Amino acid sequence: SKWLDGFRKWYYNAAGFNKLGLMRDDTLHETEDVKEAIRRLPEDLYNDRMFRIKRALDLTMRHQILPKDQWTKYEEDKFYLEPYLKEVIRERKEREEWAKK
Amino acid sequence: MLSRFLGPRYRELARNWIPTAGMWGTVGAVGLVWATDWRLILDWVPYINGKFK
Amino acid sequence: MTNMRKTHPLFKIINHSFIDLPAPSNISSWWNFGSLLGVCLMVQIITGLFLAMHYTSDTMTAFSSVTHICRDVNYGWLIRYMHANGASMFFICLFLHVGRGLYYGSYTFMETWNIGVLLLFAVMATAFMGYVLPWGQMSFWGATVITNLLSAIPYIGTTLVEWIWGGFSVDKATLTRFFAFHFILPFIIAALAIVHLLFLHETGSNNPTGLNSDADKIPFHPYYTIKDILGILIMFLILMTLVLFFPDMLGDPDNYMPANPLNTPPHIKPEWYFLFAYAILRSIPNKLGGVLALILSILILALMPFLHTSKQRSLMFRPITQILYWILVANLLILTWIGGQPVEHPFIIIGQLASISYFSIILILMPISGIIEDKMLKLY
Amino acid sequence: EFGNLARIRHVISYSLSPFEQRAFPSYFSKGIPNVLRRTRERILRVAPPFVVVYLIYTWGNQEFEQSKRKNP
Amino acid sequence: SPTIPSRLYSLLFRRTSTFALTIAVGALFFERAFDQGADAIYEHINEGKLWKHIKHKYEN
Amino acid sequence: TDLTDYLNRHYKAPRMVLAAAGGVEHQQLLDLAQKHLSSVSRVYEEDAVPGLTPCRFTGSEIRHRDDALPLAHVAIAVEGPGWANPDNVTLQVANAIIGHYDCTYGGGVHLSSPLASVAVANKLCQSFQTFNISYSDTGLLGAHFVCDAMSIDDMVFFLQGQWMRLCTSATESEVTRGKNILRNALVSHLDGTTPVCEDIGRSLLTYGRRIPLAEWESRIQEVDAQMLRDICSKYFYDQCPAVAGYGPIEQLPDYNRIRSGMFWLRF
Ligand SMILES: CCCCCCCCCCCCCCCCCC(=O)OC[C@H](COP(=O)(O)OCCN)OC(=O)CCCCCCCCCCCCCCCCC
Ligand code: HEM
Ligand code: HEM
Repeated sequence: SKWLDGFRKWYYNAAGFNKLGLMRDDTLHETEDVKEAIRRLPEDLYNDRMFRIKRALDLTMRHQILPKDQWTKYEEDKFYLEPYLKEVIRERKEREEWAKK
Repeated sequence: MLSRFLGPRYRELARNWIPTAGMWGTVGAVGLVWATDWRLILDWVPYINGKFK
Repeated sequence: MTNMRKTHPLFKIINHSFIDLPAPSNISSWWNFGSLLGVCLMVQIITGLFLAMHYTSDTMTAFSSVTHICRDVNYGWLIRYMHANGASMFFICLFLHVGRGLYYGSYTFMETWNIGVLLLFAVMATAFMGYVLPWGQMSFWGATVITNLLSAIPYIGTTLVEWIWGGFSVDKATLTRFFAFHFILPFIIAALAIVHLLFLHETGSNNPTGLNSDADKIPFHPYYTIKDILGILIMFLILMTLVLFFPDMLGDPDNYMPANPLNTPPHIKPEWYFLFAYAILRSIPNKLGGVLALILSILILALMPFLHTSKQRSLMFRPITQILYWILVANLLILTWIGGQPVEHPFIIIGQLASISYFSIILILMPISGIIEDKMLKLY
Repeated sequence: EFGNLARIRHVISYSLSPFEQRAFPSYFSKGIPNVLRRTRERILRVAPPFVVVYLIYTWGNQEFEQSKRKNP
Repeated sequence: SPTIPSRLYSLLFRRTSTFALTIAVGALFFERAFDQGADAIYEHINEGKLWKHIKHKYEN
Repeated sequence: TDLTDYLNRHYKAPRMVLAAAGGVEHQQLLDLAQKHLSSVSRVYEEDAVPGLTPCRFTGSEIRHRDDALPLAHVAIAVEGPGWANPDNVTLQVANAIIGHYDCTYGGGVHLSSPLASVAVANKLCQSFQTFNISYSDTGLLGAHFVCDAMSIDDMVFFLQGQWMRLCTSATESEVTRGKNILRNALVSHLDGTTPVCEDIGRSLLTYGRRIPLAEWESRIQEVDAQMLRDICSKYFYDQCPAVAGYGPIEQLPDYNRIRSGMFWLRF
């Protein structure tokens, strides 16, 4: 119910990347599937991701965080890499099941 | 130094580099005297010679 | 004209490695530690060279040669206690370096990780034989204990141990070959560390966030050069206050007696960087099983790349696995404390629970926690 | 391999000379709150394992000194 | 009339060779003065315990 | 209203020069200027003094990373002495030693400037050019080069070396060559009524007088190698520069390497 959503929001605040201005989809460790998902991104989302990662590195260098108004909220955390990543995993699974037969 | 350094530009370059080379030789001399702790130079100083070093 | 730094065939390697190497801007002080290890390594070699200039590997004249180094050689006490305390500080930097690699997900560099595990085995063997070398009571009896548990191996253990010994017990053949092996092993460690740095530089280094650091990268010079000089000077501070103020807080008093095969000490233990391994060994009531558990403890440290079941590399944004990690670190501290204790109540049950929790946290609970946060962040 | 590590568009960085700026600009006044901020972020993940194993160490030492007593 | 770091830089620190020369000169002055001060402090901690404090009742 | 305020504050007779060049007699020009430009409202209406405070030079760097641009432009400059400093003339000779280069130059390897020769030998830069922009008591003295990304750091190194060469090893041959280049450029620039009129207006606004060309010849003539390396060590050696970059400027280094390039450990 709503308790699980509130507890997920508490864990999202406890994770800490939102205090660096990051999103969830920026925190993915880039494997080959994630690399192809980034390669399929539009240029504006790619530039936004590069600036967000650069700002997070600049903040982690100084051991500081953004002010609390500039934290990434749980509501507008748009999941932008999920459809590209889903099609990449689907195509890789298609190649896998072809090669297994 | 066969023939191509026999020129006035190279002599004035060497004359420009005399004080830097002399200062670096002075640096090497003072560093050698301090590091090997030579008695024959450090006996004619006002302050270091109190330790005999 | 040309650029002599980038075009000289020898200076190109130093330029690519320590001058114009692209490095992450946001790496913390833990990234100093491995460089400190290399510095500590050569420090050991330098001190060891001078300790090789007055030591005689012979059971009649080993302890007397060590006392001659301590008393008659000019500042020989300083170089000897620098060698011993720098071995201890080398293991301090080793555990902090490996803990950095475990926490920040640096074990995804698989070839670098396995090469490092090989370096870890080599430095542990080097320190064990070096501790045997001064031929005190604890040196002789620790060598006896380690070779007996090596002799616990079925059907090849006895032959292997009498071939390692060069005889039917620990004698001067063992002492001389341990001197030769303890001499030669750090150069193998140095070449292996060159391979370690080669694999890292062809794969790049990692930031504490675990993200792609190619957006913000800086040259190694002059940032991390001066940062490593500061780390080297702090490491020298701790090493010098250990060698000049408390020379024997980590040492063993029973090592200051001459070696006697007739007299056994009331308590036999190795040094503090072997104590958690000894406590893991002492818990299992099977000597073959105990040696199996020791080797597989270091091998599941090597096997840690294959247990990564999370989409996030570092533990910066993974607090449950952070909690499990600090339980693991505290469990390692507990095993270190138990390893210096005798087999009395209540140390057996505490050591058994500690080893069980150590293997369970490394093998079972960490991928389970990774899957739990993967579900909990709607990742899958 | 500078110049081909990544591709970044529309990012402007401003930096000062080290000789035009202070080495320790408001050192304690903005160093102490950041230290307690990092402390507040990390002690609830770091400290209770060490508290628990200090308790185990004290209990084990107490049981070892009690187990060597005379009675009974 | 500038500050003493200004003329110190303009006469001592502007050229690298005289920079190293003053590093060496200050190094030998510093080693002499620092050994003097350190033996003075270590002497001041330990009255009546060192050998140089008691080598008159026995030297003769 | 703000434009009217700007006109009332800035369009005044003590900040205005009427310059003429060519077939103009001074008497007819003076009569027409007295007939037409007699009333300019030179009174300070607001009774507030407009001054010119000195500007603070800042050693800093700005970098605009944008990797889609085909070429990178980098400008590195230090603080200039000003309009009224005579040492500017010496600095002009220094720029004439460094010179400039473009990819469409017909010379090739045998250019006199070592930077242009090494740039065409190693195929480093698309172009470079030196500049000495001057303002009241201040200015920008430096270089600007456009090149591809893969050459940038190398070009910077060579440029810095040239600057340090002028601080340390300026010989009389390139000093004479720079003097001749400055003579030819500074005389042949004033060819036509428009650059002569521009020189008259800018000279009366900046120096307070029109400097005669023989005075420029006498000021160029006194420049030898010793005072040229003295002025170069004054203005280039161990200074904190300002760097501006635009384009694929990833291999353009940090400020610390460029700051370390302004001095030689061997000197
Ligand atoms: C509340 C503050 C009161 C005091 C005010 C003063 C300020 C203090 C700091 C305030 C911090 C405010 C919150 C910001 C920090 C981030 C959140 C946080 O740390 O929360 C506390 C944490 C909650 O857990 P979290 O990791 O967030 O998520 C888990 C999923 N529910 O909780 C924890 O991590 C708790 C961990 C408990 C671990 C207990 C372990 C027990 C067993 C140990 C065995 C070890 C030894 C085994 C040996 C075996 C052999 C003998
Ligand atoms: C090739 C380089 C090395 C040489 C030549 C060398 C040589 C020696 C010698 C001669 C001794 C006996 C002297 C004595 O302890 O009284 C010794 C002891 C020792 N060495 Fe090394 N060593 C080297 C490298 C290392 C390294 C890399 C380590 C591990 C960090 C190490 C750890 C030890 C230890 C723990 C001891 C025992 C110190 C003690 O008496 O308590 N050595 N070494
Ligand atoms: C024997 C002494 C060792 C030396 C001299 C050594 C040397 C180094 C050096 C110089 C670095 C690069 C600097 C850094 O990032 O820390 C490094 C990184 C690394 N080492 Fe080691 N190392 C040693 C032991 C080990 C061991 C035992 C492991 C395996 C657990 C290991 C695994 C790694 C990894 C994974 C990295 C990359 C971490 C990163 O850059 O993010 N090293 N080491």
